[PDB]
Amino acid sequence: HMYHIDVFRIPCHSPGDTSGLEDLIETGRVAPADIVAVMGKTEGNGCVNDYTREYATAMLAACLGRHLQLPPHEVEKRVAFVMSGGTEGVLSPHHTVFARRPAIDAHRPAGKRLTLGIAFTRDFLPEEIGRHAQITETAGAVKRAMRDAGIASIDDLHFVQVKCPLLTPAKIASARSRGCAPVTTDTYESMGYSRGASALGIALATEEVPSSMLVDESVLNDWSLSSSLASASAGIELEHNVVIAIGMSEQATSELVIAHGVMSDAIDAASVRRTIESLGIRSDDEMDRIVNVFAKAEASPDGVVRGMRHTMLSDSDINSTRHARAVTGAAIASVVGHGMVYVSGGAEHQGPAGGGPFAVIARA
Amino acid sequence: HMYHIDVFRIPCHSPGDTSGLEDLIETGRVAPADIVAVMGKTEGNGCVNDYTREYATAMLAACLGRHLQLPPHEVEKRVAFVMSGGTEGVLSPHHTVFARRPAIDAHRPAGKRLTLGIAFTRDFLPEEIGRHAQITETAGAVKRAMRDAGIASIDDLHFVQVKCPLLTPAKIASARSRGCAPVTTDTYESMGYSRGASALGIALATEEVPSSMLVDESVLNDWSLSSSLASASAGIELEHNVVIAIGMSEQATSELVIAHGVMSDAIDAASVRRTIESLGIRSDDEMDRIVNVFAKAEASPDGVVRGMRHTMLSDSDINSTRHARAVTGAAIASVVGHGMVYVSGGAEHQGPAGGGPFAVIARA
Amino acid sequence: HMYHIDVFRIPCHSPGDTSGLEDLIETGRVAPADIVAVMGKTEGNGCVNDYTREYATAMLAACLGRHLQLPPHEVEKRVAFVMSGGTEGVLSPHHTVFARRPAIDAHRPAGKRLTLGIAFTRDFLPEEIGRHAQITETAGAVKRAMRDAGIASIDDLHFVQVKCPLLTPAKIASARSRGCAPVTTDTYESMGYSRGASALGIALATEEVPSSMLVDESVLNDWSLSSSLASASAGIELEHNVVIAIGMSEQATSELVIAHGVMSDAIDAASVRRTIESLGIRSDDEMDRIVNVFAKAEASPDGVVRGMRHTMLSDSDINSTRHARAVTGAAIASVVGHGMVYVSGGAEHQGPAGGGPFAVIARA
Amino acid sequence: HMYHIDVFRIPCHSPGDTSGLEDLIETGRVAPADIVAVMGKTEGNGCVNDYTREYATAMLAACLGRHLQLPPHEVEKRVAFVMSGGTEGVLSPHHTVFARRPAIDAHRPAGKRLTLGIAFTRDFLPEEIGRHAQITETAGAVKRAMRDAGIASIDDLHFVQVKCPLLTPAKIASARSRGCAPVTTDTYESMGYSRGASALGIALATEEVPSSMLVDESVLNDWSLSSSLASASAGIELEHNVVIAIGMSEQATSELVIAHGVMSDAIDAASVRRTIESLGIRSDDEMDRIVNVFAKAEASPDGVVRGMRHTMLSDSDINSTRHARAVTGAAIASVVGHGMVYVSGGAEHQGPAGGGPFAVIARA
Ligand SMILES: [Mg+2]
Ligand SMILES: [Mg+2]
Ligand SMILES: [Mg+2]
Ligand SMILES: [Mg+2]
Repeated sequence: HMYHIDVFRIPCHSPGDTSGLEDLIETGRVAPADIVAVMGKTEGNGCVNDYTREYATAMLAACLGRHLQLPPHEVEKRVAFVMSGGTEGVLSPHHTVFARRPAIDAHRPAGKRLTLGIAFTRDFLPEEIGRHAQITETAGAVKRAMRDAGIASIDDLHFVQVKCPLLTPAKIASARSRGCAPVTTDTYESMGYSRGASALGIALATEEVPSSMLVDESVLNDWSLSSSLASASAGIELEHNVVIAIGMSEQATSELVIAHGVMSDAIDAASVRRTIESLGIRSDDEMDRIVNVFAKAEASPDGVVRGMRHTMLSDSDINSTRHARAVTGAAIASVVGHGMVYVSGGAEHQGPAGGGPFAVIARA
Repeated sequence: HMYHIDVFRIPCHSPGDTSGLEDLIETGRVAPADIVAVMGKTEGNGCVNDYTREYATAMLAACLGRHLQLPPHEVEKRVAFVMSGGTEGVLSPHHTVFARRPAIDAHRPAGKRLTLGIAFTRDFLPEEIGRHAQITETAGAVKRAMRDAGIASIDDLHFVQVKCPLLTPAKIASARSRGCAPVTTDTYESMGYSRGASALGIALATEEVPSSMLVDESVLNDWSLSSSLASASAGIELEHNVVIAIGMSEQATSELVIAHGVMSDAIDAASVRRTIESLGIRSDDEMDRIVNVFAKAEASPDGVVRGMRHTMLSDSDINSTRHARAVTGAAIASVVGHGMVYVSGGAEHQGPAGGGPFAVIARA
Repeated sequence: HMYHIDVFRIPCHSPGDTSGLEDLIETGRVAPADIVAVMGKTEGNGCVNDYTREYATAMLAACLGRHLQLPPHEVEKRVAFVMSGGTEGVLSPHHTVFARRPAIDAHRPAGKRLTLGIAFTRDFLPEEIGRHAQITETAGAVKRAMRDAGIASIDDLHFVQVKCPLLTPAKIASARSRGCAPVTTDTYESMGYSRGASALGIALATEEVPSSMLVDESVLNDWSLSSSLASASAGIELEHNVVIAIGMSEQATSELVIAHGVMSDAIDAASVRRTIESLGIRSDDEMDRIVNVFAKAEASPDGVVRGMRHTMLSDSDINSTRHARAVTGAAIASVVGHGMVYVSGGAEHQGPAGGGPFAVIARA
Repeated sequence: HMYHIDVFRIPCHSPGDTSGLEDLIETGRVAPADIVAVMGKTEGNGCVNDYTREYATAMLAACLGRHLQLPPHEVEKRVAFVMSGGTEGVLSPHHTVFARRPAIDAHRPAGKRLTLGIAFTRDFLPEEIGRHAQITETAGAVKRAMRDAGIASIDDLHFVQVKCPLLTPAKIASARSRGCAPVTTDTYESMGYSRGASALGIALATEEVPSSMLVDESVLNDWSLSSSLASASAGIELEHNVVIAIGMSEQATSELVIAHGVMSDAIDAASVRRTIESLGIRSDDEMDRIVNVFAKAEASPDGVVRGMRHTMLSDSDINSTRHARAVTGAAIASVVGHGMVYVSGGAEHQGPAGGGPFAVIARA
């Protein structure tokens, strides 16, 4: 488990656009067989009926499938695809492509460097979403991803991305047909339950929350339970959980590092600046050292931001995660200089209530 | 309890428009002091952040307050205001004004005529919404309204309209502060719980459902529990339930009658036609005998309509009640010839699952 | 130009679902090489940022590309793909697959039978959308499609479907870079201009409107100019026009016929019934003879439906075409018994203002 | 023209909430008769069908009408009501109340202080919206407001707020009935034309743009024409323009000052910080000296922000002004510490294209 990790941020002109990926392959900057993960922001609504996520995955998988002579559905078992919908405000649609090669023999860099690992859970029954089985299967996968990454301790883990399912009327009906009530009958609400249970699974694996407290009733109820490393995104496009663990290793030769922090609320640009500063990026001209920023955002569940009422949870036209992405995307863009950053909404049990974890990948 | 009921359908050019009501008063067609209820369709989204409902009520109450020399808030205790938001598709914003006078001392033939009565519940605590207290307080109010209407038996009851509250983040927080979790933390979902509990309250009062089955867990879970007379509408503009009971009486002298039926699903125009036909209205040129139609509509919770998948419960841009109003508004309009009809979304425990009750008021 | 046409309506569980098409191929009901057109309803918003249309096309093209050993982009030059987004209310997502074979030698059926032909225009410059070039290139394509169909006269033409482009900010900027103002700077409005110019192109080819009147200024301004056969759908997924001409021929051996009519407004179910009746379908049990219904719907541009104000053109949350599809989908569903029908919004110069053309394909 | 201006920022729990205003009156902090303007942020969609703006005005006017013994409609001729809808992201609904008294007869130091003046135009015909008449009538009103404010020169003018009308289907039909086509047939687009023409009117009055260039065709086409002081907001609730001119005067005794600047784009928090700094506010604990911030925001019409594509003008679910308010609200909140600030969307001819003017009122 000694690797060289490459990370590329590539613009997308639309959800099905693979021209940027093709360019990386054609110019020899990446080998198709080395790609281990793709984290995307796609311009659908990021909620239940967002098929831009599935479409992006389909086109990426087809693209790599051609180069590898594999069917797309096989590529999806090989590569961790995490498509986060919703690019509101200044958020600019893009992919972050992660490639993994054996570590360079020429030993060795001056400190720890970027490493990455992936894992998958089994498919979940509808009645398991938002509940114990999702928590525990996720925890297992997180540990597997950490091992796959060669991450020696929790101190060297900086970001855990999870893609998770949601409920549809068909799945709700299937659940009821077996005499099992699902966690909710509202499809939008189901996304929060899925994200939350997945995030608690991360907290379990990382020992940030003791196992004793992770009863079904705690999901979306107990705000004090969280992982400071967790980034969960729900979608209609899958029935299982996909896990990407990102961290640092002595054995890695990557020309990249990662640092993480937590935004105390949706407008906490100060925390983002502090983390960027910690990576030695201390002027606006040094911002180009950042490969990407990955952040969680949410509508504060108490209905207020720094003492002032917000409307994000009472707005029946625009769902709360859409508002939250718009806000945090803008806050982060005001720091780094543009909106081509990964911002994902719904931060249930991810960082503080009303806040969320974030990570920054930068040139070493 | 011997009345003459007048019913007027008046167009609104916007939510605050009282010009039509003023015209009825100025031309002597109605006396302000005789008005007992107003049922409106207002052109907000009909969901959580729809303030067109409150605005319409405020302007109507101010209008009548001037004529009666009362403060608006006093008028609201005197008159049952039920503002149902959401006028999608061909739905045309309007008010239906109900006026009550002592029965007229003159000959009328054999045959029952339109009667109406109103009632109010106490304010509900946030934690009571969607639960036992809402069910039982509603049941009490329904019986009071029936008595107020002079409705002798359940057979002579044709429509029970209820306006009910919903949850906001502030109310959810208040509930939690007393150690009582609310029925849901999703503000949109709370509207369904409120409507559903209120409708079961109606079912209790009318003996359509036995009291034994009305446990909290049955709300939104047990589809087989319903009232065939119930029409419930949730709103941000009130903390209590408002009840209007509409029916028929031998002692009433109204030049109007009412009949009711049930739509088996959102496109069951056939049932609406059958009820209209039962009132002696057969041809298209006899449709002008209808004063108004009042109908409940909903997205079929099994996710299908007559065997075909629908998207109304998986659409994160347009909420299910907006879709349902559009559909049933169109179905009804295709029969009666226009969209100036009362169609209200979310028919939890109101008629069949996926369907809803409706009533027709017509010239005698 | 003597054909046998097969038409299949197949449900979709999501935009990328090709399982139904595969089933038709696997059971020998259709040969991949015989498929000439697919008309789909996909569950995106049907407006500017609907990528469900492109996704559906991509997956269908990939599916057929495998069977034909062709790249998907080649399949799109061979098969006319028309994906109409927006499945509001009871509208059920589906594809209608059209296959064409040489006429059966066993001559010959008792009257004219279903025939079909296709054509494509060149790509349009952004500044050509909504204008003369789009009108005239469309007219050319319509005549080519009619010839391809073996349609002898205009009397035997029953439906002309066109898929057309729209404007994005990038296209608007490109136009301005050449010193040419586009027809509009509003991306949503551009869809109506594209549909309208395309529809007038149809009217030109069919001689329903004289060429003298088709100046640029008439597009979206002169309501009296229209085609009673035209069905136009705009989308982000293409830069050219795709044309499908559907009609009747003596030379065709298809076990199918087509009839067309016009809805005078969005709730004119009566006209739909009349056309269905003309095909010998005269009871509810005979409705299963209908393969599909294809209809245009729109928000009445005068702001009223049968004398009553509507809100479809003043609603900033839900665009007018979404409302219109919900309404007409419901009206038609109330007749045929379900919502798995092709209903497309925005009927500029298509039938009467506020109305639209429709066609019914039924078993002979 | 020698005044003392008081400015109060008061939270609103809903659009009709006047409890905060009542509190200011009851505690003697403001006299009802001294109120000259109210600028509000209301939680409707801020677009065409937002009646929260009218509702807020109605309730404020009714509140003050009671204290002044005037009918509400008379209060609206006395007080400049500017209600800007749309409070997306962290934007917190509130009113800013402006009161004017004769200059206080006491010592104050050297240095200009806050002054304010108001004006109204005549009602506009639908066909005048977005055109010459709106431009020139606005210019007249701006000069009148400046005079009313006692603003000696353009150098002492810091903010010009204008409320302006929009088009509805009824108004479009009325225009066409007189043979005058309106500037657009899209109701949403009409808001931009109204704002733009109004802003150019401000530019005319302030000599930032020469009269020669202000032809009808320049509206929304020529991005190089703008006012750096203009803040225009369109609404359904009025048919005329309302003007508030805010500036500085030697003759004013207000315990307040104002400064203005321009955001180069929607995420230009740096410019906001610079202006705040110029008022002697440097640290986070000095931010409480700011009474309010008033800012214009818009979706960059070239479709990019700092070189990266944005989706705000291609999003058919969420209109561009909603996105823009969310973004700039967040950017500003990240500086001042909360979202209870006036942010208004659609900055056509207001500051740079993609940017907008802003002003800050702070304690002297
Ligand atoms: Mg959180
Ligand atoms: Mg029901
Ligand atoms: Mg038409
Ligand atoms: Mg600007």
